[PDB]
Amino acid sequence: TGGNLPDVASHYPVAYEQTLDGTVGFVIDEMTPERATASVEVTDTLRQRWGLVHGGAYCALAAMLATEATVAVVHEKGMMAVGQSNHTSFFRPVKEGHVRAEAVRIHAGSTTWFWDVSLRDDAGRLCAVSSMSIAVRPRRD
Amino acid sequence: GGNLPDVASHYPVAYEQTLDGTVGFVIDEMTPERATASVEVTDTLRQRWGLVHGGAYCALAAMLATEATVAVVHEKGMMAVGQSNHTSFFRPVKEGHVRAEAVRIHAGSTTWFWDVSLRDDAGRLCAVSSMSIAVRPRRD
Amino acid sequence: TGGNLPDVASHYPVAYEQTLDGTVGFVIDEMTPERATASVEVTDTLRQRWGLVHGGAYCALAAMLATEATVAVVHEKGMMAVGQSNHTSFFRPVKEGHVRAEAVRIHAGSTTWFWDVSLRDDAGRLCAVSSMSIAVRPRRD
Amino acid sequence: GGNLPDVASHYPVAYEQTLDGTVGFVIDEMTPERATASVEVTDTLRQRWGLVHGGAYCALAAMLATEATVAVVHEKGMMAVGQSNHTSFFRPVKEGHVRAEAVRIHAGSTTWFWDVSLRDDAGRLCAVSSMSIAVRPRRD
Ligand SMILES: CC(C)(COP(=O)(O)OP(=O)(O)OC[C@H]1O[C@@H](n2cnc3c(N)ncnc32)[C@H](O)[C@@H]1OP(=O)(O)O)[C@@H](O)C(=O)NCCC(=O)NCCSCC(=O)c1ccc(O)cc1
Ligand SMILES: CC(C)(COP(=O)(O)OP(=O)(O)OC[C@H]1O[C@@H](n2cnc3c(N)ncnc32)[C@H](O)[C@@H]1OP(=O)(O)O)[C@@H](O)C(=O)NCCC(=O)NCCSCC(=O)c1ccc(O)cc1
Ligand SMILES: CC(C)(COP(=O)(O)OP(=O)(O)OC[C@H]1O[C@@H](n2cnc3c(N)ncnc32)[C@H](O)[C@@H]1OP(=O)(O)O)[C@@H](O)C(=O)NCCC(=O)NCCSCC(=O)c1ccc(O)cc1
Ligand SMILES: CC(C)(COP(=O)(O)OP(=O)(O)OC[C@H]1O[C@@H](n2cnc3c(N)ncnc32)[C@H](O)[C@@H]1OP(=O)(O)O)[C@@H](O)C(=O)NCCC(=O)NCCSCC(=O)c1ccc(O)cc1
Repeated sequence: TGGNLPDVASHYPVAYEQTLDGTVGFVIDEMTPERATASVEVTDTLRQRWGLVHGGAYCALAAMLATEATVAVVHEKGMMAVGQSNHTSFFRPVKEGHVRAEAVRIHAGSTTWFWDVSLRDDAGRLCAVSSMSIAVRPRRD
Repeated sequence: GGNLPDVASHYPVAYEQTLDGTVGFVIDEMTPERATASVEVTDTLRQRWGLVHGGAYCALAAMLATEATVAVVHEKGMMAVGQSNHTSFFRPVKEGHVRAEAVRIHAGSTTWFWDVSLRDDAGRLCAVSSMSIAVRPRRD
Repeated sequence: TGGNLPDVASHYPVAYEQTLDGTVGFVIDEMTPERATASVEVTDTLRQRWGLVHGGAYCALAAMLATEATVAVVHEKGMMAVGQSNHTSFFRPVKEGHVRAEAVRIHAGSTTWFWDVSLRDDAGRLCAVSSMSIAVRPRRD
Repeated sequence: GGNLPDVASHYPVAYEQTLDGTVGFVIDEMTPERATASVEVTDTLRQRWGLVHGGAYCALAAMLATEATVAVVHEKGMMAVGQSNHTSFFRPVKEGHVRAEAVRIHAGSTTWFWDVSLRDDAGRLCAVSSMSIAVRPRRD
């Protein structure tokens, strides 16, 4: 699968290379039911005009990583998972190198899963944290 | 260039190469208390399941709120940056546009706070995103 | 009903005057399905040791007001409503007088309702805002 | 008096009369990077349905995070106050205790950020509450 997203269905409405994710280059490294990690190389496509990594990039990386780590478990159970809320706090700017994300599952309820995502730069500093609440619902189709 | 506020003579990254230029955000109106922006939905704004990406609502809110604060404080020697964002997703968007309206609710000496509503073509509320914006002295 | 909370059941596990709400003195003024208002007189019981209204008081008032405004609609439909998340931002301290809250319903989904609560002082200044997400689930008993 | 940090000679409100003294919060450990507190559940901490009040988790997180920051910055001429709190409720608590553990995750010059886990007697995670704490020069 492109970007290493979990391969859980035969076809997807939008190919990975055309999505926001494939455009900026998000890649999943490890993925388990309780923990997943992903990273992205910073290029201008991830920056805003003042030269820092965009606020939206940290949110998008957290959202994809936490939701897909959820999809990877629940999809075969006949469920979908979508992001329901995201709370992100920005501690230090990233200007270049990579952003690495580590998502840790802190609650798995029957309707809601909750993941804490830490976003670090190449020196290992904590630049942002992003909490994701993921809704889990029976598939429609 | 997106109609972002033109406050400086040079910018490190050109608008068309930024995340904002890549997905196509454009500012429509901008005043100190209220700003609006919009974007057409294309695959670049979607995730693999075909819905507008969670990141895209957050990106829009953050650019709009922060640049609407830049518009006011830059000429005063201040920089403005997003410090936190809280986004809640009520209804997905599949196609058409996403239209954002940011309303300034607090303007403190060190922090401004904006509420950003994000609506689809039918005018339905699809997400809200609160942005807290830190305002600090420019570093020379 | 004590504090003017919606009267939706014959008996409640804890009487109003013994609850956190009745202890600090929260009172509901208006209540509709899309809008509710409440207030509280500030006394030391609502303050922290440095003399300001406690952070917890703004959250508690928002949580009670948004959840009960939800209970008032859904209870007779056989549902319960509980607070699922709360995000509060504090703009200006309140030292005395009253805190008045106005909750406005911004989304009513089939599993989740979302209320924005503004908290003002007696001069009408906006001192805090508190977003409440309320989960709505079938009753257990 | 709750074991709060004793940083000043006089406090405007005595601990037993504060919201914190009224519901019974007590600090157990406090270091610059980590603090713990607990409270017994009584009706005063509950809402009318018999569950611990949403406000009670938020109150606990906010007092603990802020006072753990006071402990460090007060002697440096700074005051600390809660600037935002985000609390998510995973499982209700009906009786027993609520035990809070606050871990400092960022300590910036103007903002500190703490994550506070709130657990019941069985040690289950019932809520988490992130606290952002503004740190500013004391006003004389
Ligand atoms: C928000 C805040 C300024 C608060 O500061 P703090 O908690 O007191 O932390 P502190 O001030 O100790 O600084 C930590 C790092 O902040 C940076 N910083 C702090 N103050 C300043 C300043 N006055 N000038 C420049 N950098 C600063 C600096 O990198 C610092 O490290 P150091 O160089 O001092 O070692 C700091 O945490 C921070 O800079 N966070 C990152 C903000 C960020 O990166 N947000 C996302 C990007 S801007 C939002 C956005 O998406 C956008 C999009 C499009 C668009 O067109 C415009 C904006
Ligand atoms: C979260 C929730 C499911 C909760 O539902 P609710 O608050 O109870 O609202 P309700 O169920 O009344 O539904 C409102 C709308 O949600 C949709 N919805 C609700 N349940 C379902 C379901 N089981 N299946 C499909 N759609 C549903 C539906 O569109 C509905 O409108 P209608 O067609 O029923 O009129 C609904 O609010 C919602 O869908 N919010 C939008 C979720 C969203 O779009 N999040 C962001 C995108 S997914 C996160 C992400 O960024 C990501 C990125 C990359 C990647 O690879 C994976 C994910
Ligand atoms: C957080 C912040 C300091 C950020 O400031 P800002 O966004 O730049 O706004 P600005 O600085 O323009 O000031 C607005 C108001 O803030 C207050 N303020 C701001 N800076 C200061 C300062 N250095 N010293 C004293 N007051 C200040 C002041 O009242 C101001 O109005 P004015 O007198 O200047 O007209 C300001 O918004 C604020 O004070 N918010 C209220 C904080 C609050 O009330 N939080 C809850 C109480 S403390 C958290 C807690 O629950 C706790 C519980 C138990 C316990 O034992 C300890 C703590
Ligand atoms: C929000 C939610 C219902 C979502 O469920 P989820 O994330 O899918 O988790 P799941 O459904 O797996 O359930 C976990 C636990 O929640 C409880 N729960 C879930 N569904 C139900 C239900 N339909 N009925 C009763 N309890 C339920 C149950 O305790 C469960 O454990 P178990 O007994 O099933 O092992 C669950 O996370 C939860 O209950 N969180 C706690 C809610 C809470 O305690 N909020 C604060 C208090 S209510 C807000 C308030 O402050 C207020 C104040 C004054 C006032 O007058 C009114 C309200």
